[PDB]
Amino acid sequence: VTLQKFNGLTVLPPLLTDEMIAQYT
Amino acid sequence: KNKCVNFNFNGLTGTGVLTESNKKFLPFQQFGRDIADTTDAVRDPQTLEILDITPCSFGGVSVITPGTNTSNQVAVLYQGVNCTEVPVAYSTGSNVFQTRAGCLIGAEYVNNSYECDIPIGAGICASYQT
Amino acid sequence: LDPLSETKCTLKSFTVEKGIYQTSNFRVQPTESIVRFPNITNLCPFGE
Amino acid sequence: VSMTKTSVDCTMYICGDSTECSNLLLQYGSFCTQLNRALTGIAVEQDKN
Amino acid sequence: LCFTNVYADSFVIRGDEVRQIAPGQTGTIADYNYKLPDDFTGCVIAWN
Amino acid sequence: IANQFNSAIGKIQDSLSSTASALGKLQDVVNQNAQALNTLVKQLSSNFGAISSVLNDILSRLDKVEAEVQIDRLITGRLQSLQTYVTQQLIRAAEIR
Amino acid sequence: QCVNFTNRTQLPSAYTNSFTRGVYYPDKVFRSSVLHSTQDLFLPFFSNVTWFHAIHVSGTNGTKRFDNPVLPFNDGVYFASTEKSNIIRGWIFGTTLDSKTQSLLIVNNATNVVIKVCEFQFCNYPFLGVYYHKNNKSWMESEFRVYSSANNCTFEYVSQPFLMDLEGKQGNFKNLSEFVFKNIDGYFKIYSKHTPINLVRDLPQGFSALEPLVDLPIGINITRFQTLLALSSSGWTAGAAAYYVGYLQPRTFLLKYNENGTITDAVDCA
Ligand SMILES: *[C@@H]1O[C@H](CO)[C@@H](O[C@@H]2O[C@H](CO)[C@@H](O)[C@H](O)[C@H]2NC(C)=O)[C@H](O)[C@H]1NC(C)=O
Ligand SMILES: *[C@@H]1O[C@H](CO)[C@@H](O[C@@H]2O[C@H](CO)[C@@H](O)[C@H](O)[C@H]2NC(C)=O)[C@H](O)[C@H]1NC(C)=O
Ligand SMILES: *[C@@H]1O[C@H](CO)[C@@H](O[C@@H]2O[C@H](CO)[C@@H](O)[C@H](O)[C@H]2NC(C)=O)[C@H](O)[C@H]1NC(C)=O
Ligand SMILES: *[C@@H]1O[C@H](CO)[C@@H](O[C@@H]2O[C@H](CO)[C@@H](O)[C@H](O)[C@H]2NC(C)=O)[C@H](O)[C@H]1NC(C)=O
Ligand SMILES: *[C@@H]1O[C@H](CO)[C@@H](O[C@@H]2O[C@H](CO)[C@@H](O)[C@H](O)[C@H]2NC(C)=O)[C@H](O)[C@H]1NC(C)=O
Ligand SMILES: *[C@@H]1O[C@H](CO)[C@@H](O)[C@H](O)[C@H]1NC(C)=O
Ligand SMILES: *[C@@H]1O[C@H](CO)[C@@H](O)[C@H](O)[C@H]1NC(C)=O
Ligand SMILES: *[C@@H]1O[C@H](CO)[C@@H](O)[C@H](O)[C@H]1NC(C)=O
Ligand SMILES: *[C@@H]1O[C@H](CO)[C@@H](O)[C@H](O)[C@H]1NC(C)=O
Ligand SMILES: *[C@@H]1O[C@H](CO)[C@@H](O)[C@H](O)[C@H]1NC(C)=O
Ligand SMILES: *[C@@H]1O[C@H](CO)[C@@H](O)[C@H](O)[C@H]1NC(C)=O
Repeated sequence: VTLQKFNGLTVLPPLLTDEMIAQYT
Repeated sequence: KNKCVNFNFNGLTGTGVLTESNKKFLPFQQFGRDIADTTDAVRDPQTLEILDITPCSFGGVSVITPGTNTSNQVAVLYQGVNCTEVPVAYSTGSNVFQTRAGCLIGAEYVNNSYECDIPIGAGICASYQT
Repeated sequence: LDPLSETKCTLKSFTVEKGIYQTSNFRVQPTESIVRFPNITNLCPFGE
Repeated sequence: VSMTKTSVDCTMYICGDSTECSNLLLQYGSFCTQLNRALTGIAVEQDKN
Repeated sequence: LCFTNVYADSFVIRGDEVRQIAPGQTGTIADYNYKLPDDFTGCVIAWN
Repeated sequence: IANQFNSAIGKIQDSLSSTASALGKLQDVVNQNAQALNTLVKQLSSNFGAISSVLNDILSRLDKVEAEVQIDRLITGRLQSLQTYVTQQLIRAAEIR
Repeated sequence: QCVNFTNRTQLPSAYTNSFTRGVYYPDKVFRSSVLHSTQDLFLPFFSNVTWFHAIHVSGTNGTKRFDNPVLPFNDGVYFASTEKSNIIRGWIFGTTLDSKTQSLLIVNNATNVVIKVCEFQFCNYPFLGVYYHKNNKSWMESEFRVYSSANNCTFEYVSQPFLMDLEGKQGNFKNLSEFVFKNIDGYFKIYSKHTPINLVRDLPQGFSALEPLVDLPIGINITRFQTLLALSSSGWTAGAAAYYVGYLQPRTFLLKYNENGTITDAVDCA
């Protein structure tokens, strides 16, 4: 999987980091 | 340079931080355009150098609260804001902690992992305790 | 008055439950104005 | 499972750095909040999923 | 229709200046000696 | 049974290097959320029948009356652009749900 | 200094494909490693541009056939010359071209560019001409037969001076020059290029963009145009050059900008 600021558009972080998802996995 | 300002360049009115670009423009060009077709850089018409334009730092303000049925004490998150920019505005600090989510103010960072209570984001949560 | 009042006003309630609640966005204010234009060169011939 | 959380300053998007555009935007009232409640509703759910 | 408070502003001007008396305008009259509000409510009455 | 299992998991690694379409569902979700933000940004460039898209081109040359006419098209068009993006993102959120 | 020649030098005109020539930077804006869709007056890809060739006088002692005709100018023009010896030295543009109203003169004399907008009474072949090597070991302009009058000049410009010469050699046909001319809402615009080549016959197949060179607020109706060829009332010698003309059209183009923000490739959406 291969993956705006000044227009008021903002990307919020997920609650579980990709480390926490590695832990649950 | 390196300050948030209301600019005008040859009639290009706008607002943001100005900065010295590494981008080279060929001699006939005067504005720099991002993929979005939005302006992102400009040439200085007096000392012909290319300048990056960057937004004046901004973000949501979220208030983290226990119930009013519990307390008046609250914490504030400035979402995606770097702590070094909130002194401009609680800018006394005394309790300030910087995270992937932005700058959190009025909350005490504690190494002890508890169960999540109020979700802040980026692995962080908050709660009301002794 | 304070961030707590700002949430009471955002929620239109004198008591606010537990949680995290959004309020009006923070934004660094423009410190000064700046104007950049070409060097003034060819004046109209008023000496004539 | 999820998608990117997105949140928007409806004022900065419509009217960035203009008080005039802000005062004209007030003529439409609560629509900016209605949008932000909806994008917040999406964004919160992405954690739940 | 009925009104809460009412005023007559009375004055003499040049026939050409009547335009500057409209709301949201500019020129030496509008700028420096008689301004109407943007939310102005009333009637402008003018005659030679 | 173990040798088949061990060989099969090897084929998962080999396959995921090989095919570009494999993760296609996830990539299509990223591509749609990205396309919609870039679409929403590009709508800022549209005139909506105003004399300019740039707010201060309208304000700098006009009075409070003619500016209100012109700016009220841009407010109409841009609010219609957000109500579009948020409708798409709500509908798209139900697919992700 | 305004006398013409009797014989009607008007004669031929050929057809060829402008394959992917006449692309130009549409706006003064940097974009990089990115593709952009734009609509403007562009020269259509593979379109039938006209070749004003100069046929070799196999039978005869000099330039009998030697035309510079009035051509229409609608949506703006793409013009290109294959030209050793600096033969193409300007253009006339406007409506009537007879002093009944205004017109534009563009000239590159041996010393500077000049651009001027007046009710010119243009000579029936407007041109320039030179004295060559004449004891000084220098080249010096002397002939300037372009108009008998220039009554009302509402715009005038001359560049800072330069010393024009032809110097340095390779024997094959060596230089492609290209110009785009547009008139937009009272502003005339010139975009141009020069690039090295080695080719015998046709408009070189390949790709380069034209840079904007100059913009002028002239306001006039350009309906039509003419060029200007170069060398005291009759008898003269002319050197060899040939040129191509096409008319732009309003067409959507997709442009590739490389990392350096230079137009590297293009696609015509039609
Ligand atoms: C505008 O004018 C100034 C001259 O007054 C130019 O800046 C000078 O640049 C030279 C050459 O590097 C320096 O030695 C001088 O110290 C500069 N002068 C000043 C007052 O700073 C400037 O380049 C001109 N603008 C343009 C577009 O050329
Ligand atoms: C907030 O901004 C500051 C700069 O104002 C960042 O501090 C820099 O961090 C890098 C990486 O550690 C260092 O190389 C620089 O020397 C630091 N700059 C200064 C002036 O100290 C800081 O990393 C930023 N924090 C966040 C969370 O974005
Ligand atoms: C070019 O000019 C020459 C001379 O002016 C023309 O030749 C003359 O043509 C007329 C009509 O045929 C004869 O009466 C003359 O005797 C010719 N001159 C001589 C001395 O032979 C020629 O016809 C012109 N050609 C064109 C295409 O205009
Ligand atoms: C090229 O054209 C220019 C423009 O007409 C000529 O410049 C003029 O030259 C005369 C004689 O020296 C001067 O009196 C004028 O004042 C000049 N005009 C300007 C605007 O500078 C130039 O001399 C021409 N060069 C040649 C070789 O013909
Ligand atoms: C964009 O232009 C630059 C400058 O011409 C190119 O960078 C040059 O590349 C050569 C070959 O490696 C080096 O010898 C030069 O020193 C480079 N210039 C600089 C200033 O570093 C670059 O290759 C061009 N990019 C493309 C895609 O054509
Ligand atoms: C809320 O706090 C008040 C005192 O401020 C108390 O009377 C009440 O019982 C509390 N209710 C709950 C639901 O905790
Ligand atoms: C928590 O541990 C970190 C190291 O991981 C240390 O820097 C910090 O001082 C500790 N905090 C407390 C309150 O002990
Ligand atoms: C160019 O168009 C003309 C019509 O003006 C036609 O007669 C000629 O055959 C065409 N040539 C080419 C190469 O398309
Ligand atoms: C040589 O140049 C001078 C001016 O520099 C000119 O007056 C003279 O006529 C020139 N001579 C020839 C033979 O061209
Ligand atoms: C243009 O020329 C005509 C005829 O000579 C004259 O009547 C008119 O005043 C001139 N206008 C200007 C601006 O020189
Ligand atoms: C150009 O043509 C239009 C249409 O006739 C006319 O209004 C305008 O005045 C003309 N300008 C010139 C300089 O010919």
